[PDB]
Amino acid sequence: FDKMWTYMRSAEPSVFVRTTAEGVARVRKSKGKYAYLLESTMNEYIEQR
Amino acid sequence: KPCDTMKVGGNLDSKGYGIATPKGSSLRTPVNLAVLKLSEQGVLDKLKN
Repeated sequence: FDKMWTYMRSAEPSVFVRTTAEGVARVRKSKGKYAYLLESTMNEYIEQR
Repeated sequence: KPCDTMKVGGNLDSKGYGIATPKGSSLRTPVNLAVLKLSEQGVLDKLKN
């Protein structure tokens, strides 16, 4: 996780998103070149949408 | 130009550039305060841009 943080905090463009919906859309539009770390609850909900 | 180089990956560390004076210099306090004033008034961002 420290290795992942080292990468995420310095990644350009920013890998951080303002809202959950923004992260979900970035995953959906990035053709698998963007993975999103989020709480299992939101993940499970979006998986059924 | 010739635009043939590229920055790849994130930064390996995080640090800063500072205005330096001889140890114990009379200018140390005014120059430290001026850098903070130039920071707070947005001068440093304008000059980098």
